[PDB]
Amino acid sequence: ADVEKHLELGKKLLAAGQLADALSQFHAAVDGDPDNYIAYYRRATVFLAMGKSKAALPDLTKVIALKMDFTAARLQRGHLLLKQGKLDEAEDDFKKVLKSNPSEQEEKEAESQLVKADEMQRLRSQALDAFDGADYTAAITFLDKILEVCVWDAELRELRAECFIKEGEPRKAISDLKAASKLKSDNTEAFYKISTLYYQLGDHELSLSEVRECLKLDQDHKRCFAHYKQVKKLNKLIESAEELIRDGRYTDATSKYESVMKTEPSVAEYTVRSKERICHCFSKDEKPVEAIRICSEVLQMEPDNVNALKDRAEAYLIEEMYDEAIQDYEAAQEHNENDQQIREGLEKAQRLLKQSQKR
Repeated sequence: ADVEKHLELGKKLLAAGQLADALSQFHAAVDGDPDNYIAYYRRATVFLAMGKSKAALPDLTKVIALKMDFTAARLQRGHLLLKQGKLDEAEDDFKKVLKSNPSEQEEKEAESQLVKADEMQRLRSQALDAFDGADYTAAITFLDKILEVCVWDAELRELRAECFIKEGEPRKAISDLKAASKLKSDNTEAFYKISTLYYQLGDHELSLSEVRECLKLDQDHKRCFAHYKQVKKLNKLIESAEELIRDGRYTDATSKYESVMKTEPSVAEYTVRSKERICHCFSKDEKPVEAIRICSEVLQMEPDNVNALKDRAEAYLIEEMYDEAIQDYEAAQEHNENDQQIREGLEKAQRLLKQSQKR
């Protein structure tokens, strides 16, 4: 009777669009009578209207537990399961809807959802099959299709991410893993994986804070911890080096980047990036011979590295090799038409050249 009054009010409030207030009434009704099946149903239609399926599901399955013939609630759960990619359980729900005297509308909705589930069910086999056969591009194709419908399927999301890492597309993989993490709570393994991918990418900082998220969920995570110790060190070293170059302490910065390559010799990006900064160090410390040797090395690997070009240029000028200095500025300027810093140096190199040419 208090329950009934709460139920009635909630219906009015729901009809009027006052969702939170409707929710409150249906909560009160459920609390007033924990066995009443419609109370849980009413509350679930409110969560559904808000679009909070995480909250709706337990109430939907409660209703079904209490009232197995309650076709409307089972139809709704079937929808959520299909979206979650729980294909077997979805089909099971839709199929049982068909056999519990559905209204005409419910019958059409369930038949429509059984056609689609069966498509997904077929596509899932093709996706898993292509993956087991190490055909990662075929797999993505199928997963693309599946994930359009099964949008809250965390594991197929992660499987597509695996495809992307294998396909040499780590940034795409990070993105799928991030999306997946928003759908699942147990995220430790995904956070670990993204932190790793950042690491291999050279993004030491994001790698570090990403591994911190892992340790925040589980402090004892052995793999996450072992990697934390590695990035933490590798990251402090780079932070120290950049701090040293800020204060003009070039030989200590060189020394610092030397140990940066020591502590991570496998991942190419850390030597290449370290060499670039060392190239910068020798240049700014006005030590031209060494500057041109290693700025050249960097440039062997990265012919378009603007910083290396500018720094080698600056080193050529000490050596009074004006022709080589301008040629390096021109290469840098080629893709950086508007960069004021390149212009200044090129025009400087040209003034110095003229000076020497005066008679």
